[PDB]
Amino acid sequence: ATAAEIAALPRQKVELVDPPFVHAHSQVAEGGPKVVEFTMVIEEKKIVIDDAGTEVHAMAFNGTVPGPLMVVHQDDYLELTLINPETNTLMHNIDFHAATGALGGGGLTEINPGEKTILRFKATKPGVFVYHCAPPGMVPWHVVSGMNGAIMVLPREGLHDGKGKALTYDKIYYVGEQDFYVPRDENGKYKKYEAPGDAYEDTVKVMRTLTPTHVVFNGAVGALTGDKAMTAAVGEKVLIVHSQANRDTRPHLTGGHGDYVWATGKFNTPPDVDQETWFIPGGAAGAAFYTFQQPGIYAYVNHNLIEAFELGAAAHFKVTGEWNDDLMTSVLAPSG
Amino acid sequence: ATAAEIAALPRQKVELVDPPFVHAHSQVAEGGPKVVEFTMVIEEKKIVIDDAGTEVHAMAFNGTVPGPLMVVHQDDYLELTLINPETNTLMHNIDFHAATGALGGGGLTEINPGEKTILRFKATKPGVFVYHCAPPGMVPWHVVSGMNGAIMVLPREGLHDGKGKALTYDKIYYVGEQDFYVPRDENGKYKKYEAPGDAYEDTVKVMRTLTPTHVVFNGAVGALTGDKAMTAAVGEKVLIVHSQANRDTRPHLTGGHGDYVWATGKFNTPPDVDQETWFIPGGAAGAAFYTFQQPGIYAYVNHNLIEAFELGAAAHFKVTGEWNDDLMTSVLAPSG
Amino acid sequence: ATAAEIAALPRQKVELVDPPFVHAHSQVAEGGPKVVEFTMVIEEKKIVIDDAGTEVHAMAFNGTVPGPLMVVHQDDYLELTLINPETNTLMHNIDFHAATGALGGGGLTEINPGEKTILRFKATKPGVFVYHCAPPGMVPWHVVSGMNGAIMVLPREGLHDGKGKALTYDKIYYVGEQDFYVPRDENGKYKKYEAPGDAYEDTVKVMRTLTPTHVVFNGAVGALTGDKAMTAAVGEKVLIVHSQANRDTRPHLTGGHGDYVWATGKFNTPPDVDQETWFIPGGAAGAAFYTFQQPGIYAYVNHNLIEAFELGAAAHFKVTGEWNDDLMTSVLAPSG
Ligand SMILES: O=N[O-]
Ligand SMILES: O=N[O-]
Ligand SMILES: O=N[O-]
Ligand SMILES: [Cu+2]
Ligand SMILES: [Cu+2]
Ligand SMILES: [Cu+2]
Ligand SMILES: [Cu+2]
Ligand SMILES: [Cu+2]
Ligand SMILES: [Cu+2]
Repeated sequence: ATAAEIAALPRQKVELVDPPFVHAHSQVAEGGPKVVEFTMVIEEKKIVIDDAGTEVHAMAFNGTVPGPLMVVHQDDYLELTLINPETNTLMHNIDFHAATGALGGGGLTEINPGEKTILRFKATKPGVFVYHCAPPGMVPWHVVSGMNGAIMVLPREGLHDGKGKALTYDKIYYVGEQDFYVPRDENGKYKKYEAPGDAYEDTVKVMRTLTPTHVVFNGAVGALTGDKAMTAAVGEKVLIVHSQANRDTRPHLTGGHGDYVWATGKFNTPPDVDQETWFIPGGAAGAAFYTFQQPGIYAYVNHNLIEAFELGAAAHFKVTGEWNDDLMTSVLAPSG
Repeated sequence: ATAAEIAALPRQKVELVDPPFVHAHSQVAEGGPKVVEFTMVIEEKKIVIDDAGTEVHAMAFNGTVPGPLMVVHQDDYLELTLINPETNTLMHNIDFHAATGALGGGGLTEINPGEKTILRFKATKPGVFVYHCAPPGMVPWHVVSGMNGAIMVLPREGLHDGKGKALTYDKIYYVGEQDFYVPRDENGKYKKYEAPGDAYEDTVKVMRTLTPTHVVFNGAVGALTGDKAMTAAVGEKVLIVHSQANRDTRPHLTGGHGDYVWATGKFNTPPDVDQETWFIPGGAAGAAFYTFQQPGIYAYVNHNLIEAFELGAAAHFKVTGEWNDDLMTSVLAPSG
Repeated sequence: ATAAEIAALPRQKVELVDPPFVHAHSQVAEGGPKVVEFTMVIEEKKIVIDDAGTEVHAMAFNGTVPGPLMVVHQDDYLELTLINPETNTLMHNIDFHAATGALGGGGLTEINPGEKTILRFKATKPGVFVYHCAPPGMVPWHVVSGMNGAIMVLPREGLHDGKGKALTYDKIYYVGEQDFYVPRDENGKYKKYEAPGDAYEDTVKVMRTLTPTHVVFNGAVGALTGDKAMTAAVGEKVLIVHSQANRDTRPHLTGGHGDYVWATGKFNTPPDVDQETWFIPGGAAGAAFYTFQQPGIYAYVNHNLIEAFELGAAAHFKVTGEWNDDLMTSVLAPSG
């Protein structure tokens, strides 16, 4: 496409929503290629990641950890206006794994506090992809401070299984998983810092142990539980997009399965089926499609159970509906 | 199927055998759907896991680590009678990744010492699946204390390759891999405790380092070596089921390959082929099919070689038969 | 084939080249099966792996870490003459994951300093496979001292995508990833030794932490960056072979993708497509095919960014050519 052809394409401004929710979209593309516009303001902010009150100086796209999920269709152009407010103290940029060229856009979006930039790229490949900040010389520090999210490039014909059958979800959730490396004092208590830079040296030492102190979903231990638990109903089809920009994860839906899982997150790669626990390598996004068949509470975890239950990588689903005794039944309840 | 139809299905009791061996079964289903009955008694007991007398208070399904492999066919029902003797001290339950609903059966099988329960679930998805204990609030502790195993849900038509050609094995082995986190005193000596609970705090601390003190097959260093090596003969087809309920592993048959490997453990997902080293994520089981071509000793390991040779994740196969010089030959033996 | 028949096959002597380059070869087999000859001298030597002058007592095949890539075609025979100089201090051998029998050849190639051996095996399976030293009792120590490499067994008809379309690369690079475990003194300073054996005890202690002190490409931090960056031009098809003999890795081409990725490293297993970040388990090799579309610098990393940017797992590609504004463009460059 020439500049003239691209300038002639229709444009659509999209309002982002906070994870785990996803902004309104159409699974099957409506019309021809478009330039989909998004705007995100970067916020360096203090966030609490656990019930004890542990703090992290987060570097957050759109003010959240993970950054929001942007949705477009194959061959659409994603045009992101990225803003680094003067209240911030560090330079930031953005690397879209979905993009081609200049370190994913990273080489063209380096903005200092008080600057903004507009990057446009063609979403040539379908799938879910990670996006993350990556300032030369300070790459992992920004990523493990929460500066990452994901986008979904849907095929123009919507999702299909490995054999051509269409797969239409009723709802979609985006679960961003984050590994945090929080310094501790001699009492084993987590430390607090006045400014983000003050935490750098202590944090890098923890990062080098390759052992996170917290592994969480949606930015905090228990963030997707209670009134914030995800929801579904028996018979409902749910797509769960999951990303980890720096470290491996192994998603599992307790009491369920991944009926179709694009473990690599790429739609042209046939999905695995009937999965118990799938694997998403650090630096990637994956997606699982499931039709709930049983009501009740489900846990959704990173299946290194220590990471799930001790470090924080566990969410819940509340599912409404009728119990199916054919699928499962207590023949004899716990008794003497 | 209707209520009467399920109640009318034949019921069959099966005697279990301890890993790495597998109970009597047919690869191709015999007759229509059946309710296959198994019984397992939970045993809390101290076991020695290395050559230094290191102890672990194991929580063992059927008295073994891993728990035994249960085999059924797709759409059969698995009806487990689970017993928790009054001599035990903790509440236990069971979560079948192969099942649908109630946290895999966990929400319906919580039994205190002195209680038993009977759970039935329809094995709707074909493949090998992990099962493990999962008491709310203490999930990883029970799992990393050895309370996990696996089941195999064979397709009613038996196994097939990607082209639909039948794959029939001569023998099957089940290798359960267990990551242990044993506390040490300040002098580096592994600690011993009177009761399981006494070790809880110390153990969780080691678990949080995400660094196991031991990684073993069949419950101990060297359990599947020497006089306990698994066996085969040239020309024999062997299925090796491998599980890891809490942590990633990467199986490798030294001197062989995985001709067909259902790396995700699910039979409707086409098997990878000609594999050197496959990957099984924590929280899942995988299965490899190999036809032996050379006699001699083989090592079967988790290919992070430190885990295999320093931590304990190494087994052996002793294979009989004639050597094939076409496949391999020493043209010039070691000489000065 | 009989001994006589093999004896009558044509023989071709190959001259090996140091990584990341690969020796001359033809993608499509030239003629019928042949006995491809390779010779490698083992060199125990000191290598400096970081800018702090940190030393490792390398055990290097052909004098490099990783050892060089050997290329043959399916059903050719690979005949390796392995030499252990009298100047070396340890026994060494070689295990080809591509081979069948005698522990991959390890049991037939144990050579003391001053000895040599000749091993021949039939390359029956197509793909990239790891090869590494494995002396009984000291297996991981030699592997994490850099004694590993890989070989590529090309289909006789060259590479093809999942549907049969031929995939022909213009260039090929071999990236060997190495996890190193360097002991430190009380002040956190890396220790130096005057003999491989002297560091054994101290190194095993670090190895047991399963936490490498360094993770590098081609033997050292920066080995494949700056001036030693790999090169290509817009429009060129490049195959990147990557191996890790002991620990998992997750390759990512920053600003690009893996158009076709044989993540398991095996050619009869259809490749995944449109990959952002792929996964290679320790003990295996993988291969990605990509056609460059944008010029500029590309980072190629292990996407656990701490491993890439703190521990050393990062390489560069320098690509020439014209920028494509359709694929990506800076609508508004960084500005106030
Ligand atoms: O899904 N927790 O075992
Ligand atoms: O399978 N040992 O490298
Ligand atoms: O691919 N570097 O984030
Ligand atoms: Cu940033
Ligand atoms: Cu990246
Ligand atoms: Cu239990
Ligand atoms: Cu589970
Ligand atoms: Cu060696
Ligand atoms: Cu090996």
